[PDB]
Amino acid sequence: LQMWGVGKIIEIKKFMKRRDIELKGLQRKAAPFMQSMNDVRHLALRERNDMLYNELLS
Amino acid sequence: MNLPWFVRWGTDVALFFIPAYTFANYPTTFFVFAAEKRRQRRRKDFSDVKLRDDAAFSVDQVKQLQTKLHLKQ
Amino acid sequence: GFWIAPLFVNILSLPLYLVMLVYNIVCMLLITLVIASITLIERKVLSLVQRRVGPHYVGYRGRLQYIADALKLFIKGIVVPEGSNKFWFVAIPSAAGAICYTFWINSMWGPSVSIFDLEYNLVYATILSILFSFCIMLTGYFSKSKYAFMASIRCAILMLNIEIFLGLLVINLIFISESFCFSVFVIYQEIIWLIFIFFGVSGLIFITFLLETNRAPFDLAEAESELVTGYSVEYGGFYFALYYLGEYFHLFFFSMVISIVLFGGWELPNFLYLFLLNDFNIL
Amino acid sequence: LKHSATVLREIKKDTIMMILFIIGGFTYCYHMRETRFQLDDDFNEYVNTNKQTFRPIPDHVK
Amino acid sequence: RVDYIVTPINAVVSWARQGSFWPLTFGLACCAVEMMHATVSRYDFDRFGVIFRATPRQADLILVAGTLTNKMAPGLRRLYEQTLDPKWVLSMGSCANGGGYYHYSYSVVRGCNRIIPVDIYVPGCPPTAEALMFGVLQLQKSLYRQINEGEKKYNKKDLTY
Amino acid sequence: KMNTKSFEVLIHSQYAFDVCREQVYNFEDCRQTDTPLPKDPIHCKAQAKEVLSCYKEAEKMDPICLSSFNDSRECMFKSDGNLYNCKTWINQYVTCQKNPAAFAEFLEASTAEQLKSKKFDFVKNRGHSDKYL
Amino acid sequence: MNRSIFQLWKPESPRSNVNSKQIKTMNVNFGPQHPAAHGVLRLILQLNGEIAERFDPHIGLLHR
Amino acid sequence: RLYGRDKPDELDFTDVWESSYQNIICPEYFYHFWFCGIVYSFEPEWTINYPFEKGPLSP
Amino acid sequence: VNTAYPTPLKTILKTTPAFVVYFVFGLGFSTVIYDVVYHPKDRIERFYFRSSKFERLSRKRDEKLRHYFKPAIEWQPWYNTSTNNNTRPLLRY
Amino acid sequence: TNFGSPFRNTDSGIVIRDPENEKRLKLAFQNFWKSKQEDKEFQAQIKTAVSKDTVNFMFYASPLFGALLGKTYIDMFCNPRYFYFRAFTLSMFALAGYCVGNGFRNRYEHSLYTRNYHLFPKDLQDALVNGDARYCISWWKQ
Amino acid sequence: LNIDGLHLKYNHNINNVLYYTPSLVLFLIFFNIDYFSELELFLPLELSFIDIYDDYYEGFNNSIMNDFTPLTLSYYSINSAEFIIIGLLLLLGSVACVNLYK
Amino acid sequence: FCLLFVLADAWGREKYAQPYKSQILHGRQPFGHTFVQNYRNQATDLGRWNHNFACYEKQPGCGRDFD
Amino acid sequence: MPYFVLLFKILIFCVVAIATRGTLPRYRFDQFTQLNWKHFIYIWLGFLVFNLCFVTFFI
Amino acid sequence: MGDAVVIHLIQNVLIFGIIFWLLTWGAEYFYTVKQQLTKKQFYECGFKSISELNIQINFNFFMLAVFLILYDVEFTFLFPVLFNFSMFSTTELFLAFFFIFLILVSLLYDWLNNVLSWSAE
Ligand SMILES: CCCCCCCCCCCCCCCCCC(=O)OC[C@H](COP(=O)([O-])OCC(O)COP(=O)([O-])OC[C@@H](COC(=O)CCCCCCCCCCCCCCCCC)OC(=O)CCCCCCCCCCCCCCCCC)OC(=O)CCCCCCCCCCCCCCCCC
Ligand SMILES: CCCCCCCCCCCCCCCCCC(=O)OC[C@H](COP(=O)([O-])OCC(O)COP(=O)([O-])OC[C@@H](COC(=O)CCCCCCCCCCCCCCCCC)OC(=O)CCCCCCCCCCCCCCCCC)OC(=O)CCCCCCCCCCCCCCCCC
Ligand SMILES: CCCCCCCCCCCCCCCCCC(=O)OC[C@H](COP(=O)([O-])OCC(O)COP(=O)([O-])OC[C@@H](COC(=O)CCCCCCCCCCCCCCCCC)OC(=O)CCCCCCCCCCCCCCCCC)OC(=O)CCCCCCCCCCCCCCCCC
Ligand SMILES: CCCCCCCCCCCCCCCCCC(=O)OC[C@H](COP(=O)([O-])OCC[N+](C)(C)C)OC(=O)CCCCCCCCCCCCCCCCC
Ligand SMILES: CCCCCCCCCCCCCCCCCC(=O)OC[C@H](COP(=O)([O-])OCC[N+](C)(C)C)OC(=O)CCCCCCCCCCCCCCCCC
Ligand SMILES: CCCCCCCCCCCCCCCCCC(=O)OC[C@H](COP(=O)([O-])OCC[N+](C)(C)C)OC(=O)CCCCCCCCCCCCCCCCC
Ligand SMILES: CCCCCCCCCCCCCCCCCC(=O)OC[C@H](COP(=O)([O-])OCC[N+](C)(C)C)OC(=O)CCCCCCCCCCCCCCCCC
Ligand SMILES: CCCCCCCCCCCCCCCC(=O)OC[C@H](COP(=O)(O)O)OC(=O)CCCCCCCCCCCCCCC
Ligand code: SF4
Repeated sequence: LQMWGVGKIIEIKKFMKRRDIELKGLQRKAAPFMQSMNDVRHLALRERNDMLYNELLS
Repeated sequence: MNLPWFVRWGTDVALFFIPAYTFANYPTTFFVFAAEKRRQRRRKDFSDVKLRDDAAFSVDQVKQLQTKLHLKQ
Repeated sequence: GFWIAPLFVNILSLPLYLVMLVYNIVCMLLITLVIASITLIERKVLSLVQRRVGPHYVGYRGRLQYIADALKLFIKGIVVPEGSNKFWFVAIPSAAGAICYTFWINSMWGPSVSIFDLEYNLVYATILSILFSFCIMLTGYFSKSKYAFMASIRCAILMLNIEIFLGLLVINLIFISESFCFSVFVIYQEIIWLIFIFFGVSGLIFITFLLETNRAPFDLAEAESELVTGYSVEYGGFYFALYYLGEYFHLFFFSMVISIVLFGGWELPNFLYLFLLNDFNIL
Repeated sequence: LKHSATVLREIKKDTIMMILFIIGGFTYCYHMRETRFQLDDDFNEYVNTNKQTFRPIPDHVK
Repeated sequence: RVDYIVTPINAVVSWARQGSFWPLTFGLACCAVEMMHATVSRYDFDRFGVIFRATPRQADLILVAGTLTNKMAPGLRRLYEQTLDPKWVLSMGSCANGGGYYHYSYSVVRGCNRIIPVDIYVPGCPPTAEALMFGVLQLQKSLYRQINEGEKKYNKKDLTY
Repeated sequence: KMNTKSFEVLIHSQYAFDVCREQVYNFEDCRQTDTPLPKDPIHCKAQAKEVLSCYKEAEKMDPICLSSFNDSRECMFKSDGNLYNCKTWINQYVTCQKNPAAFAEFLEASTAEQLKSKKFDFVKNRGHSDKYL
Repeated sequence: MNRSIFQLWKPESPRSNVNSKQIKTMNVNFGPQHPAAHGVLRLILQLNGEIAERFDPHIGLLHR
Repeated sequence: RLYGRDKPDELDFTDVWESSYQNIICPEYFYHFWFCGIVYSFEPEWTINYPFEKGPLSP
Repeated sequence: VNTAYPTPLKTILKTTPAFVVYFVFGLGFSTVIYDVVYHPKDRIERFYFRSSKFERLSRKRDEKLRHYFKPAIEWQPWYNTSTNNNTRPLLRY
Repeated sequence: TNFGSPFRNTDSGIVIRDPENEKRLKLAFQNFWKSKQEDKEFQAQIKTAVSKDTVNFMFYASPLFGALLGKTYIDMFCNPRYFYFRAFTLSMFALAGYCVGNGFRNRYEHSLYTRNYHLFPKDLQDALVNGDARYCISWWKQ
Repeated sequence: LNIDGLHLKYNHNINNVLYYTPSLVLFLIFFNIDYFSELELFLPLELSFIDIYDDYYEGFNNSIMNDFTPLTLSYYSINSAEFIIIGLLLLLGSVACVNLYK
Repeated sequence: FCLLFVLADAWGREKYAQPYKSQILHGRQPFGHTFVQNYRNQATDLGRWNHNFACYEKQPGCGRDFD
Repeated sequence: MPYFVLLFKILIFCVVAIATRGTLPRYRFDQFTQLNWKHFIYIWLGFLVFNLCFVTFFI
Repeated sequence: MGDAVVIHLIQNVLIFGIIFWLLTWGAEYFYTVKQQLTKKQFYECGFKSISELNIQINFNFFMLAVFLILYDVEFTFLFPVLFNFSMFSTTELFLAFFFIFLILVSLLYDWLNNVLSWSAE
């Protein structure tokens, strides 16, 4: 029973991993756009900080 | 006129189970209608969304198709 | 209104804290009622085992026995021994009651149906159990009864054993779930309950359950024959009611823990139709 | 604890059946692992059906 | 007036303390066995909500069940004084009541009422299990009624003063 | 940057990934690095802007897609962002977006059960061996 | 299994601190009002680690 | 072993199996739990309702 | 025709009302917890740690944008309170 | 079912019971197989983990082997005087054999519809992956 | 040991005034190892922006689900030598404890 | 005995395909592990690192994209 | 809802605990401690090792 | 582990205990406590306790606590490998088995020396 139950749990884990492959694929499809938005916001904040630093230190 | 003991015991079991089962299935008692209304409000509209210019079907045509098919009931 | 609104920013939030307090009070009252019903169930089950009616006249057919005993425990007067430390004698049961009524936070009633989003449920359970054992030991020490002090030492020994026993059980369990959260066990137990893997150590699981619940054969701290009453030999009224409530709270919540981690939790026993079931459905 | 002939025969048959049961269980576990391998192969084929494009790393990475 | 609230709360308190009536696990002589017989299934005590507690601190009733000796009288007095209030005392058996078979002895106290205030007496030697059950139930009824035995007088408005 | 919420952005991206593929490839190539540590966004700003403009263009949908988009939104709300559990509804939305003309016949060939309100409650219906990942 | 005699017994030597009661033993009044005791036994028990060492029973609580 | 503290000259694997069954799989919590809790609870209660019924007496 | 219950079942049924009361109280407690955690979110939100890294990022992106990005990008020297009762850093140091 | 369909999380979120849709999807795939039955080139490239003959033999043999094992077990350890427990254990062994055989058959079906996924048209692939048969209207006569 | 709680009758004032107060004063005056760490509220929180940055590519490439990853990478991959040393140390310590008991 | 059995089975699993060989003998660890383990490892010599897919060039199926 | 079945199981286990308390005797602290630290710790560790070996075999 | 909700719940639990405090105080109205000689003295089964506050016990099982201190840490060291056993490799597997074997050998040595049982002193 111990051996068979461990085998069954490994089967469940591997099925979960099989579905995780497709979930990762969907996440990859969605990744570039969110990354672009995050980068644009990050660069906007960096530009504001650069302007402030230049004005204060010049 | 008499009834079987198991029939009476099943009656008692049903008396316990039907109310408990219903209460468990509907934890938000009497607010299920409010939940439905909130879901309807969350559902977006054509004005809320932005549509393509070269739409195959216009908004009126889509509404008529949905009415004909009885999409939501 | 423009110049008056700032004055009420912090004043309009107090009702929210009051609502939070009210909800917590309701939850605590409901769990107290559950534990009272558990005590009545215990008396009735022991009555069945011993072939006796049990509580039958406190309320029609003994429906309000737990209410009666709780009210009586409230009513009973209390006196602190002169030789005992007045501050600690009352401080210890207060802390024990606070810890016992904090127990219920570490409970799950669904995939994510928990009052708080706690991840280390097992860590919380271990810490709370250690705190309650601390309270029991301090109770025995500050009540200078020799029997109470021996009960506290027995509680210490029980805690020492529980450490390793429950730690090893948790180590074996986390090896599958890979988390301390109760939810992660049920997803694996959907097909087969985790008790099947541990069927060989089912006796040890039963031992762990009884030892953590402080039930026989592990009722050493409260042994009523070896010791007069145990750690509560000099406590009466609601001071002793608090210890009883804490013991029953621990019993109920560790029963829940065992059910979730080894018996599928909220999953029906689908293993009874395993042979007839199909593992996939492809159209 | 002397044993009679019938009890000894029962004990011997119990031991033999236990050995056979253990061997059969191990064989079935081996078969179950092989089945898991087959399922993994099938699902890999299904997933890779449409994921056939490999993009080389840009030359500027180095 | 407070009576409006006190009287219903008095009734609730009496009901609760009647329903939960825990005696002390203390037996001295053959009367102990009769107490055990009442506790056991044939005449279940639990039906009437009486459960025995080992420590006096958690006891409501003092069952003086058995003979009391001069060598033990101080112990009985100490136990009675250490039992948390409110409490009642039930003497069981001839020996506990008035010295019983050993009233003419040099060691036995001629009655537990000399050392303790006895609320109720249950005659017998030994009292039957049903006799002890009757005594306990009568004590419970008297206990329930003790809260308000019509002491305070009613004024023209029927409110006690 | 979009004035759009996260889950709706994911739903839209599941379709936009096929319309702005060249922009996505350009952005990916620009951000490629020899180590897992991310590259400075200042170098990829231009590709990111191009990708976002194409995403703005793609976010538009035909009105016939509104029901599919709403049910996908409801699914992604009841499930806390689990794309796999709601891929069927997202897949329907992608199908409606691609060649919306055929979605009329798609809806016409609908059963009585499918022509019903879609309510999601994952606590009541966990599913089969859901790892939530 | 190895020997444990030295761990199992502790004798007392004349005027020796190590071979002596280095602890204040627990002198408990087992009974008379004790659930285990039948009710009229006043046993003075000398416990040392919850192990009985010395018994002084008083049984006159039921002399009649 | 029945007659005294001594042990048999030649121990057999039957003792090994018995000890393994007793220790690895503690049968108390199952054997006794079933036999008492589940079975003895099926007997009618022996209680006599004193207020409304009286126990047997003799002249 | 005495169609009475079997003796074992009749004996067992004595303790049933206690089970019914326990179920009433337990359902009350569970429903109260469910409603308390359901009303604020309008759903039973999955635990944050029961989610993938990408899912966590997508879930918390909107909260980060509404709470930190907008104040950061609309910051002015005179917006900060002089009492130093400002919002704490997202990663407190 | 233990795992449900491998393509999607079955009964996740909303539970859908559409026997009409299931029948339409089954009919569509049956028509597809029938239409491409004659194509020898297509039949050549069909692959499966376990042969159809092997899975059929296992399906029809596992319950028999289980019943034989149960018969041996009852003969060796069960008292012939009684019959209730002997029948119960024999049926349990037969059900275990049937479980093994049914698992063989179901895994063959899983392999058939997974390894050959690339051979289906786009509409049939979508219909298989999703629970809806609306992707393959043409195949089920509409 | 020390069940009653009675402790040595000790007066800390003498040593406090003779050695400890002045030595502590000197140590506090001349002791600061923190080089340039800055308190919160040193600058407005609106100037800090990195915490908002998110790496979605790394997020979808990351499969970890527990916070024990650094601990395992340390005890079982990198610092496994010290892990084994700790194990041997605990074994030898158990032996030493047994010998001290004897 | 269990250790010996599993080790023997692991060494016998070489018959199976590469992905199904024993993980005792073959390593399958996250990208964070593998990068640091094989960064400048000439013994393995995996090659350049795919940033957006978190794998080396020579690892099987490193960059797997749709369509 | 899941808590319905969970409450059923909790009640079952509470009844099991109550029945066990009514059936079984009480251990000694020294006896149980010796049993634990001499037998049950080894049993737990051996079971853990067996689980590790089986997981390695299946993975 | 939680958030500030846990501290607020601790405060709420204290407020809840105030309710039981109020009930206990109100119960004072339904009984009177007389002053008696032995009413507020230590209970020793119906007789005066000879000793109070000199209640020293014998800690002759201290080796069990000594070994618990070590074995708690030994078990704690195993958590990361158990959590991430899906990432196990040859080195990690060898180290885990090595550590478990060390624990077993320490337990075996303790059993051999017979320090897991009560002693005379
Ligand atoms: C302004 C709003 C207005 C709204 C509309 C108006 C109001 C509508 C309210 C409707 C509900 C009110 C309550 C109805 C109770 C009916 C009781 C009855 O039938 O009388 C007989 C019954 C006789 O009991 P008894 O005299 O003690 O038994 C005699 C002997 O013991 C001999 O025993 P026996 O042979 O008689 O067998 C006993 C048992 C035999 O039956 C069974 O055995 C089956 C039940 C036990 C299952 C056990 C499962 C676990 C198994 C464990 C293992 C096996 C067991 C053995 C183990 C040990 C083995 C050794 O049979 C029963 O008693 C069944 C009665 C079930 C009543 C509970 C129904 C609700 C429960 C779920 C919660 C509902 C929440 C509200 C939902 C609202 C929406 C619908 O009357 C009672 O005394 C009640 C006993 C049960 C406790 C009920 C406590 C209720 C407390 C108040 C709740 C208020 C909140 C909910 C309502 C809120 C408003 C909606
Ligand atoms: C006499 C002279 C006159 C005196 C007058 C005194 C003053 C009167 C009031 C004056 C002021 C009025 C102002 C009105 C306007 C402003 C209103 C406002 O601000 O709210 C807006 C505010 C937000 O506006 P919204 O978003 O539009 O609201 C829509 C919903 O929130 C949307 O909901 P959702 O869809 O999100 O679903 C979630 C919702 C849905 O959940 C529900 O509320 C539905 C019901 C849940 C289950 C309840 C089960 C109760 C029974 C369990 C079993 C108990 C057994 C033990 C006790 C014995 C029972 C016989 O639940 C929640 O949101 C969490 C609330 C949890 C409430 C706590 C549990 C309630 C029971 C407490 C029991 C206490 C212990 C027992 C005491 C026993 C005493 C003998 O609304 C709320 O937050 C609603 C809170 C409702 C709380 C529950 C109220 C009672 C419900 C009926 C059950 C009553 C049971 C009584 C038992 C008695 C036994 C003797
Ligand atoms: C996926 C994982 C699954 C789990 C894995 C677990 C693995 C564990 C492995 C390690 C352990 C292995 C153990 C092996 C054991 C066998 C070893 C062996 O072969 O040794 C030979 C050994 C030597 O025996 P022998 O010397 O040959 O003598 C034969 C015996 O004298 C016997 O003489 P006999 O044969 O003439 O009489 C015995 C017979 C007597 O049988 C009968 O009388 C017929 C049944 C009477 C039922 C009575 C209750 C009816 C209730 C109706 C209620 C209606 C209510 C209506 C109103 C409702 C209102 C709501 O009893 C039975 O055989 C009962 C079997 C039928 C049970 C009921 C059907 C269950 C179906 C389960 C689903 C299956 C679906 C397929 C897929 C399954 C997938 C797992 O055999 C035995 O010792 C036999 C022992 C039989 C004991 C039967 C106990 C039955 C259960 C009693 C429950 C009582 C409950 C009371 C109430 C409690 C309330 C709290
Ligand atoms: C946390 C609580 C505990 C959980 C434990 C895990 C579940 C284990 C379930 C039982 C599996 C079998 C274990 C071994 C049993 C060995 C019994 C035995 O000794 O038989 C011979 C015994 C006696 O034979 P013996 O030879 O061993 O001893 C007798 C000695 N002579 C011969 C001299 C007389 O015979 C029996 O009566 C056995 C009856 C066993 C019935 C067990 C019922 C258990 C019911 C409660 C289990 C928990 C249910 C939880 C449900 C939860 C649902 C959500
Ligand atoms: C809460 C406690 C519950 C305890 C219940 C105790 C009740 C009393 C005992 C009833 C036993 C009834 C007989 C069958 C029990 C289930 C056996 C099992 O695990 O098979 C599932 C397994 C199912 O495994 P599977 O999941 O691989 O099934 C096929 C899987 N697919 C679909 C993917 C192909 O059954 C079999 O496959 C047949 C046996 C295969 C060989 C290996 C079996 C190892 C375990 C055997 C234990 C046998 C114990 C009983 C011995 C005989 C007693 C008469
Ligand atoms: C009227 C006089 C008042 C006198 C002063 C009052 C003194 C109160 C002393 C106790 C409370 C201290 C509160 C301040 C510290 C808060 C720490 C913190 O940040 O945690 C939240 C943090 C929340 O952090 P986070 O992870 O949510 O991140 C927050 C993110 N930002 C910054 C954006 C908001 O908690 C945690 O992260 C983990 C949960 C910890 C739960 C701890 C539970 C046990 C607590 C026991 C306290 C017992 C106190 C009483 C007894 C002991 C004697 C004091
Ligand atoms: C969210 C749900 C909330 C539910 C809360 C439910 C809890 C209800 C608690 C009720 C407590 C009642 C206490 C009664 C005290 C008076 C009686 C008494 O003790 O008698 C002994 C003594 C009097 O003893 P006596 O000498 O008169 O003797 C009485 C005996 N006979 C009759 C024989 C003479 O009490 C007094 O001293 C009385 C006078 C002073 C007290 C006056 C009342 C003060 C009320 C304070 C209320 C505080 C509310 C706080 C709210 C906020 C809490 C966070
Ligand atoms: C973890 C809880 C669940 C249990 C899981 C582990 C089960 C281990 C036993 C599996 C079956 C072994 C079958 C052996 C058949 C055989 O050779 O059998 C040969 C003989 C047969 O004797 P009989 O003639 O009496 O049948 O038996 C033996 O030699 C007994 C071997 C010991 C078995 C004791 C129980 C296992 C204890 C743990 C293993 C360590 C054993 C050390 C012995 C010195
Ligand atoms: S009254 Fe009679 S029965 Fe009771 S103790 Fe005295 S002699 Fe014994």
